Amino acid sequence: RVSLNFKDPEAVRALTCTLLREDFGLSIDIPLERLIPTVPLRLNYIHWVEDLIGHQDSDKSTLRRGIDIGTGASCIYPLLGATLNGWYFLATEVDDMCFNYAKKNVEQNNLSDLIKVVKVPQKTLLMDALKEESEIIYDFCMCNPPFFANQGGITEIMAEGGELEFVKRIIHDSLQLKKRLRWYSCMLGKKCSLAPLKEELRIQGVPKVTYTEFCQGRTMRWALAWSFYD
Ligand SMILES: Nc1ncnc2c1ncn2[C@@H]1O[C@H](CSCC[C@H](N)C(=O)O)[C@@H](O)[C@H]1O
Repeated sequence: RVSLNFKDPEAVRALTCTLLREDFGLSIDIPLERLIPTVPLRLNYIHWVEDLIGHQDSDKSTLRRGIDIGTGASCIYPLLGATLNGWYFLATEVDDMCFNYAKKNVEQNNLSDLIKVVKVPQKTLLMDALKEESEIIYDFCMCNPPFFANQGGITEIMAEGGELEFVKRIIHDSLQLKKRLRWYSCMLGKKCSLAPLKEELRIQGVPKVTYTEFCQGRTMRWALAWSFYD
């Protein structure tokens, strides 16, 4: 009964869920109403974060702490980061369906000690999520941003371009938080998003700026990361 045509979301969901069970021992339940993550592309981003935050010798090994902005119903970045690397995550969500599924997915995989799923107000991002945080420095923030039109026949094109305004909000919050987080990062869907974002960091005098390209056959993605550390 499960479709063999990989253009059908039922086949993409079955493949994601099977891959996670077989390769990572992670059993997840996700709705067809929400974005279905593709594991290879999610892994590329986790590995890029490993490289950014640096390697530790046994004597200097610590618990790494990260924030996932918009964790989705799958809670895919925290589930992978926690399972593969033992990383701690603060995983945020504004969507109620996504929040319930993410919380349930963390519980069914007994990862509540490493992943804290939180429902945040729609107007909030990083600043509010870290309300009066003065005990720890987070190693990273990561984000697969939503496609909001403004926040018609060209609604899709408009929604895709809404990625730029969402990343600009992460940049805005980073200018206030600064060294509270070591690396700020975001995944980009369009190559044309990179140039205006790099320029916005340059004019704001952000000392460290880096970027990469993730490729999974047909699908091409970019990621941008920045830091206030010298
Ligand atoms: N301000 C905000 N804070 C937290 N989550 C937000 C948000 N605005 C939107 N979101 C959520 O961000 C998500 C973007 S889709 C990315 C889902 C997941 N990280 C993946 O890679 O598959 C959506 O689930 C949306 O509800």
